[PDB]
Amino acid sequence: LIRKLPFQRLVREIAQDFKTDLRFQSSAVMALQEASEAYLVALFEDTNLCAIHAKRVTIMPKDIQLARRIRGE
Amino acid sequence: DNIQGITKPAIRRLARRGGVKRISGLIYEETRGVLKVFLENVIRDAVTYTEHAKRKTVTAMDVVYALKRQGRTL
Amino acid sequence: VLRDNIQGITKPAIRRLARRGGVKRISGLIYEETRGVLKVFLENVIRDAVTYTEHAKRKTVTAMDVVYALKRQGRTLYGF
Amino acid sequence: NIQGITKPAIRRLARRGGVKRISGLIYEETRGVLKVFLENVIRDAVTYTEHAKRKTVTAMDVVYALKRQGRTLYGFG
Amino acid sequence: DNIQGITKPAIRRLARRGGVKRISGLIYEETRGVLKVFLENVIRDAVTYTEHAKRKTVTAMDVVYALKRQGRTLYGFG
Amino acid sequence: KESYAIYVYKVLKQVHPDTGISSKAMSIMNSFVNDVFERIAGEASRLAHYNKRSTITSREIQTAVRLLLPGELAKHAVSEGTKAVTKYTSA
Amino acid sequence: ESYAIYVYKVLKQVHPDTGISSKAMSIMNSFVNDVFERIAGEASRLAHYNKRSTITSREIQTAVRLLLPGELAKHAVSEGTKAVTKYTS
Amino acid sequence: ESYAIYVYKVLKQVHPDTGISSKAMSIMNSFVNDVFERIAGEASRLAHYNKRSTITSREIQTAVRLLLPGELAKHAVSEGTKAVTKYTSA
Amino acid sequence: HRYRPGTVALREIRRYQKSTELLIRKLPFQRLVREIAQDFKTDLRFQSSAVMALQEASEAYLVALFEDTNLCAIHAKRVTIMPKDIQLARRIRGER
Amino acid sequence: HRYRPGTVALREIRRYQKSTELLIRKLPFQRLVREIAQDFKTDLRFQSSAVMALQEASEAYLVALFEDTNLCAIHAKRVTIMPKDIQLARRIRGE
Amino acid sequence: HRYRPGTVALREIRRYQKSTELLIRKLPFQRLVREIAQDFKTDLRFQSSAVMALQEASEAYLVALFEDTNLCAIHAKRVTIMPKDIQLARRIRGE
Amino acid sequence: KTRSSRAGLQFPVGRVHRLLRKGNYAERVGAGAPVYLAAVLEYLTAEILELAGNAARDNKKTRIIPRHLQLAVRNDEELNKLLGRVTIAQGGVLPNIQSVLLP
Amino acid sequence: KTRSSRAGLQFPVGRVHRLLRKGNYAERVGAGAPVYLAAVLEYLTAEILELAGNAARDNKKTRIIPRHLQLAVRNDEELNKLLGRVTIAQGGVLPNIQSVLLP
Amino acid sequence: AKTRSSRAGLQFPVGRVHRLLRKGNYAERVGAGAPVYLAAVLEYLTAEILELAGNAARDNKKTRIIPRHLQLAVRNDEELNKLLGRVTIAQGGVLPNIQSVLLPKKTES
DNA sequence: ACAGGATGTATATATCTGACACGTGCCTGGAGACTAGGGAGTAATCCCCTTGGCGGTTAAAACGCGGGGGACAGCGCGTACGTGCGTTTAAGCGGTGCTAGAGCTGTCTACGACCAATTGAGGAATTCCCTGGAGACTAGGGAGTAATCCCCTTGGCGGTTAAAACGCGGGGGACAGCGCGTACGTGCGTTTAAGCGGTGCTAGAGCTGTCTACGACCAATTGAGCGGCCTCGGCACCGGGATTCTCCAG
DNA sequence: CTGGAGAATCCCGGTGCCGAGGCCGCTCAATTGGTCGTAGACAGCTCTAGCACCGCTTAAACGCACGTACGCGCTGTCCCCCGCGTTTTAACCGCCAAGGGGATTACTCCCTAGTCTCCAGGGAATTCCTCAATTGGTCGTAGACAGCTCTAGCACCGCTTAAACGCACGTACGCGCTGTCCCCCGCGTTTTAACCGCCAAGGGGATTACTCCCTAGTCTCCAGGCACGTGTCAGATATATACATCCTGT
Repeated sequence: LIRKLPFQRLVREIAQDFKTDLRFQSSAVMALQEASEAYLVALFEDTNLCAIHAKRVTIMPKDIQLARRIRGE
Repeated sequence: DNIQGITKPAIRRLARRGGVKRISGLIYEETRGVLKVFLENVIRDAVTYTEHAKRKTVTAMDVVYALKRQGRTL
Repeated sequence: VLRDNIQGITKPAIRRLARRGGVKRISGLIYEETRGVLKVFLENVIRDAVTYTEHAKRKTVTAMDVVYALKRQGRTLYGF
Repeated sequence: NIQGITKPAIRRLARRGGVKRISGLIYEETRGVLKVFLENVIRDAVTYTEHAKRKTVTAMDVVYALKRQGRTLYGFG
Repeated sequence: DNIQGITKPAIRRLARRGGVKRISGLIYEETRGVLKVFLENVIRDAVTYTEHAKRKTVTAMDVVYALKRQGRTLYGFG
Repeated sequence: KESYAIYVYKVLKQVHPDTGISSKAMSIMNSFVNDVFERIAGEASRLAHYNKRSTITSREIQTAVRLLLPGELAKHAVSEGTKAVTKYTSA
Repeated sequence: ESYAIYVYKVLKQVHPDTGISSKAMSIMNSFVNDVFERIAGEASRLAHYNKRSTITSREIQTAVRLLLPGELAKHAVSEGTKAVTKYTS
Repeated sequence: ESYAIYVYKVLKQVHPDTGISSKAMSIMNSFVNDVFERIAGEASRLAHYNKRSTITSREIQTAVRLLLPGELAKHAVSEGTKAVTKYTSA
Repeated sequence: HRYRPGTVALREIRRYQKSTELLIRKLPFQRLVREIAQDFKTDLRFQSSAVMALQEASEAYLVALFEDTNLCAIHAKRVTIMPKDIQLARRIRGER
Repeated sequence: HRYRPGTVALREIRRYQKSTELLIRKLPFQRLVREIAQDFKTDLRFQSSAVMALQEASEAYLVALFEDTNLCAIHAKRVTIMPKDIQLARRIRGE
Repeated sequence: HRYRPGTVALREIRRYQKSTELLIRKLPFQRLVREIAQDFKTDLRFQSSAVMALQEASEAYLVALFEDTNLCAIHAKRVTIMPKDIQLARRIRGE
Repeated sequence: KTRSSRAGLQFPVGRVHRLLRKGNYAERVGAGAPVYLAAVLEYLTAEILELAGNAARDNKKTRIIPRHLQLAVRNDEELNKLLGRVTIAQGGVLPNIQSVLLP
Repeated sequence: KTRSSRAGLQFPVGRVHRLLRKGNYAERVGAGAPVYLAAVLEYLTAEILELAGNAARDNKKTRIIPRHLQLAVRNDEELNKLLGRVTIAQGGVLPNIQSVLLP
Repeated sequence: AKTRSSRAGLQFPVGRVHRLLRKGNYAERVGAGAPVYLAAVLEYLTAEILELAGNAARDNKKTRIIPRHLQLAVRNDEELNKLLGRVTIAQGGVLPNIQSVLLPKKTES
């Protein structure tokens, strides 16, 4: 659902903090992508609940960070 | 730089898949923040599994071991 | 034992719990809700503690059985 | 007669077979199964004795009957 | 590999001809293991006859001699 | 080359003169006849050897049939065998 | 006649200090005669299947591969071939 | 079976005048038992994942780098390395 | 005179946050846990330390729940806690 | 409209006991036979009638084993067959 | 003193599985053998070793049967062997 | 003239004698052995073909089919006793369902 | 002399070796494993006791009590991340109320 | 003269085996190698039996092989057990074995 | 519990195709006759084993009783298995094509059988000696079964004090309604980069073989840690006074 | 907004009690030393897979404009929560008794080990006899080895069609728990038959010898069986209609 190459580049740019000339299996990046999208969808569900609780349909960052706090992130 | 590779329509799709009706313009940056730390918390552990193998390639097994650890701490 | 000792978790005590929880005022429907969530919290821990007592084939639930029940529930209690 | 195969003997055979507990109907069932086994073996041992134009049944006729029945006995030639 | 080509439906058909009404889901692998053990016991014997014939082709008669040696005789194949 | 088919067919046209038989069923009957032949001849061989005598006679065949066949199927098989031998030798 | 003196000579090879009861020796006679009947009857059956008139060592070899379990077979065939190649030496 | 004497021996050097209550001592016993068993758990998981029969310092070091947060890890692996190299040099 | 409503609430919060005692009466809770357990094993027995451990875990759980529900109430721009806040906190915690 | 659980089972028991077809697909079974033979001899050939003879003996064996398994299931008061029933039946059959 | 039910049964199992002697009395069995033979041919004699070969084969068959019926009892989740266990064992053997 | 007609048999006494002598069953074969054996083979053939023709007629077929040979052998308990360890290619099974499984 | 004093540790290396043996964590335990693990346990013990003793002194008490352990663990953000799922018996709560409730 | 057994290196009698192959009417002809091969196989199987039976005797602290020890040998070696699956050793007993369901013991951990 | 509707199977008819049945020709096998040898049969005698009886003693079986444990029935709950539907996949059928291996024929040589003679091995019998196992007795250990004792917690009781329970008034909070401005969505056009395919290269992953070092196991000895007891200090509680915070009135 | 009053809290000092800390002795675990076997490390090889680069296409993203919807702020009203006072009830503490469990101990029975003695039986030796095994020669057939031809096996492709796979949902069956009653086990006592053991007699099997009949081998001739081709008939397949059974609703 995210584009494949931009996410792969982001995974390279994060990983190069922890090790250098690190290599990735083609399916390791895909496992990261699908775990990330599943995590974000579940977070947007908790956000939409927090928005609805404020009598409000538009989600706002205070809703994301409430959901994250209540989840204990 | 590259976190802007996670584009506004892609986040909008992820939110509409989550059932969100309307999204304020501040959410995209906030989403990029929470995604960025999530990847950091997973990839870092994956790289400690690879280093323990003395490997130079991160495998899908290392990713799923990292994910099952993060999910256990999550 | 009496049928309804959940009413022994009294409204003032729930109010004190809410004070340590940092709550300035509470609607009167909170007390029954809290007795609900307390009952459903307790009974699953009691079940796991009994499971450990029966695995050890013992007459008594010990504090270690409670601690293991909580630990497997994902909440760790230090001091017992 | 078949009552010569007493309850204690069948108990001992069941103990040798590893049976811990025995219902009281097992004894008649075992006497029936034994009698059917013996009939099936003795009929062949006597057929071998008749063919030999002989009238003592030998251990070798028993071994041949058992071999035919598909269960081979070692120790009697 | 090809043992998976003995599908769940075919084992259900075989069990139904056997008069079986309900079939636990663990039976299929148990059945495949039982069939693989049976076939290899017969084919080992059948190919022993082909090697004794110094043939390259397993014939139906080698199979029949293997089965009857296994104690179970098949009528219909000469 | 070697088949009993015409004799099984003669018996069929004797016991059920209107019925036919498929070639798969005929090959089953041929396998049956060869199996029973091999059983009887093998038992008569073993029985002749057991008595340390060189020859298979009608008596070995009779006793082999009495061992192999059950019950009244044996009683009829031996009555047909002995009837056939009597009609043969009296000829 | 019986195999008892040969069973005894192989016992003295395998366990020189051990003895054997006459009732165990008769079981060993029954065992040898049974295994002989099995092998020879399969060699004859197999010779007949191939329209051969002769029991050769090859028929015995395939008879023991049919009759003996695979690990017993593997050693039995090597003892057989070692004996034949010594005999024909 | 208690760590209490060791918790005292650490206390008397980190705060030489301070004491500790037995209700806090049993909390310290609980803490060190929990951290011991979770470090050993992750070392076991790492050994199994790498198909290794043996748990060594190389396993515990990475179990510490997994379980502990970054600067607690950085100090922990330093104390561990120093203690091991002292033990092997002695 | 009257203290203004909510000031004595803040005072009560301050004293129950600065103090570590158990807030539920012990004997009513012991009766509760014996009632709950008697449904699972008729003649069961407890160590007193087991009842104490259950109380400590229960109170810690309820306190942290009330914290998350106060967060939910504050998020809706109101100060009274209402059951829909407990229901939201627990649903977001996934602990239904 | 749905038939009750077991109504269609009894119907197809009656069907497959009335017929005489082979029930395993022929090409899957043939490929299995060749895969098993490959472990015994390389470049081996089969007569088609050797594959059919193997399939006939295999299916008659499996049907008979399922009958003994069903007797075992009935003995334990069950109606579902379970792997322990096949294992018992094959134990008592001495195999 | 009294041992509890099953303690002596297990001591008996260990006793009889350790030993090898024949467990039926000899004369009762010899009379049974003679009565069974009297229906096939009158005034048969028997070698004593023929009666022993019959006794050995009969006891080996009964023991091997009881092992299977014990397995069938255990499969029915009970420790008492029942006639229906003998009947199942014999049916699965195909006797 | 031929020995089968002398014995009154359809089955070939001469071929049975040949197969006995080329079979290594024994070093000699008596003259009554192939007659007795052919008469037993003929009896058992007629017994099976009779039961198979009954089964065929009950199924309204005019021809014996392996299904009918299986129905014949398995319904007669003495043929089933003789042929217990035998399977008939393209024969089925006897219809039977346990009363515990029936409704 | 004990392996602890060889390694320079107060915590018992020998006991940690036993407890690694008896936990079946793996079938073999290397000699350096209990020295590394005992040194990490001593480190984390000294760190938490430092924080708890400071909290006790700030309370003007000579003696550490569960309250001071809770205050130490929750005021250090990093021990707080290590001990996030942990409840401390009679530890109480870290004093906090937000300015939305205050007047 | 030298016996064919000693020419082949065998203890079992190659001449007797050859005679029995002819006398038993197994085929019209018996090639010269069939007796040697069959004698070698029978000797091997006999040595395997008597090795295992001698071990069973020694473990019982007995000096003499008896039918019990042959039964223990055959039934403990699964290859001999499946060769001798349809065979009974007269005056042999059974392997001591009891199903765990029959035993009273528990773990109670 | 009963009635009606739907689904599946069986029966009937027609047509087409494949298999069975019959006839003919040729080759092989069986039948008939004669000769020779041995195997089978019969008769007689002798020896051994089986059958029957008698007597006594001991062990096993039978017979009865009490209690415990297992088998059987009943009930409830949860998950797995069955039935239905849609979509996808592979089997089956038909046709082509090629090659390997099966099957047959002919020729030649070696192997096996048969015969005769000779020699050795094995079997049988007898005697003697030694060893192994069995039987009995004695002692110890281990398991099975039951009781004792000791300690911990529930239960009961009394009384006092604190907490909660209840009622009321006021004030603050919650909820609703309304208005307006901004921001999110939507539409369109243009641009850009993702996606896909292909090509080339290397370095990391995986695996296999070998050898040494490390760790486990076993045994012995010593020191440390735990358990129990004692003493002193620290903290908590109580009482009083002062200070600080909050509320109302000018 | 400011000042004063009242309530609450904090601080200081003294006293008491319990826990913390230290000391001593003993036991168990830690350490030390040796041995052994395997795991891991090291080395080398192979080859997949990851990384890099290029080009093209098109979908997606981006930018801007437009317009309305939603968020937020304001205002008003009503409801319900709080705080305080008084009353009521239960928590808490101390004390005492009994049961329940847990562990320990005792007692009895059975099994195993050691020792001693006796029996048998097995093994070894020797001698004699008979039959089988070996050796050598001859002769005939079977099998091997080669050549040749044809069939069947294997591969490929194209297609349709029905079967298989995936998923959804609901109910039934399996599994577990509980209670009760009957039957089997353990044991004691009494009775009966089995087993040891010997003696006697007769029958049946074995062995030997002789004779006759039966089967095998060989040769020749004739008929039957097998193979192939053709014609006919029954079975199979398809479609339609009726009947039976099961499922669902009242």
